[PDB]
Amino acid sequence: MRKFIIVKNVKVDGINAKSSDITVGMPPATTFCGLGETMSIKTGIVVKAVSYGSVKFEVRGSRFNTSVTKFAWQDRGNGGKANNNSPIQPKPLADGVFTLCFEVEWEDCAEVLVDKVTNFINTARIAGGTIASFNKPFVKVAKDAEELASVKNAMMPCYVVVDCGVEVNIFEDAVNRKLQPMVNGYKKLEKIVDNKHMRDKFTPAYLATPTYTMIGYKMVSNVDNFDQALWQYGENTKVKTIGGIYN
Amino acid sequence: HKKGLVEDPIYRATKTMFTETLQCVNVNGGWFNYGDNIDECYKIDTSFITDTYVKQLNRYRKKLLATKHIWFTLGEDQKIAILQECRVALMLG
DNA sequence: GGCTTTCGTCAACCCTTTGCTTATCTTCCCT
DNA sequence: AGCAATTTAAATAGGGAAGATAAGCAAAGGGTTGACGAAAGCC
RNA sequence: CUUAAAGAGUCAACCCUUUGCUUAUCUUCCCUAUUUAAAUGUUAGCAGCCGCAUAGGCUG
Repeated sequence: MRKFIIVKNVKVDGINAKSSDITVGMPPATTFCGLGETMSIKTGIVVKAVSYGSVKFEVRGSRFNTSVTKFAWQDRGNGGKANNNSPIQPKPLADGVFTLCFEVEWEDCAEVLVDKVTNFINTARIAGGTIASFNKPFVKVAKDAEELASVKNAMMPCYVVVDCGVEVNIFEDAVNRKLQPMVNGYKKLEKIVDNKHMRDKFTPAYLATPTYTMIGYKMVSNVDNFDQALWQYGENTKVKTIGGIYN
Repeated sequence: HKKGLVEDPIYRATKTMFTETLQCVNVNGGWFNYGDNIDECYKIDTSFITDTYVKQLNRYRKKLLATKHIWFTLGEDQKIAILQECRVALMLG
């Protein structure tokens, strides 16, 4: 027995489009799983999965180059060079209207759940982008599978993410089978021995290289199983769909 | 006259027990029609205090008092069916 | 003893010019 | 002061012409976006 | 606590000019629109004269 809260038409601008070194565009499912665990921390409603779809999404720039951001002189000790233009590190920006659907388990009324999600989203930040606007979130429940599809079709219109898996690698199949690659998680390289320059000193830290899976965009109504669009934190330091690989 | 209606999806998802569902039955489930004359709707006179009404209320309340010890020994299924019978007899009367 | 400023150091490309998908709809039935 | 009738049938076919051309210029710019290493005054 | 955290792309403009889409065409034959029927619904609310009446009565 499943419960969901849907925030439709989440207009967000200033999204850090740099998903990884080789992916620029839509934020991956690690971003929205991070947003889900962020509310698990601030609001206390513990979130299993998030199904996110893109209503609108434009990467700022041309069709072959992204619009770089005019950097500001914010480091310490480079005064005197501040009159000249700051050097640009690559961070593409994008705008996006999203539709989010969080699997939550809740025991109180739907009004306080909607208010808690609204108070989170008013202080949230989708992929480094300020949430410009969002409709009032609404609670829908998936008692059975037809009710699961009711929740699924309540995200209309949006293009959700379905996992199609890795055959050999990322570049090969992106040309061959023409699917989109995105960060489904990370791979740990080395333990980090210096916790002085970090957010926490006690949380263990690892250098990571983003693993990618290959995904497709399908409209949420054309997705047969809603579990193939709900991304959640898998126990391989990755994220994964509940329904597995989309067929 | 009519049963309360619960619009809440989480409440419809989770509520199972007798009181634990009944605590979710609010005034907004059909009773609260429009709500602009609430203060006049809750200023009340007490002209019921008569002979036969008070003795009837006392004898029935003490009847309940004496029998409610078997009510807690019932199961959920019993409570639901017994209260359905009580509601049916109440609309009948 | 670092420390913060400014000047000197080291380079060298082969490019290409839209789709990705493509939207949540009535038979029985008796009141 | 509303009443205005019903069915029945609506054409078969033959044609939609080719021949010509569809300019040549000249433009299409760069201006900022550099981090380590190394002298070198300075607390 | 989401490759989290952060960032002003600004400016400027002469698309010019030129032009022959002309030419000739048989649309054409054919043929039954036929037959009915109450306009009813009171189908009219008038003309004088008795009067102060545009109140009320009478006359045919």
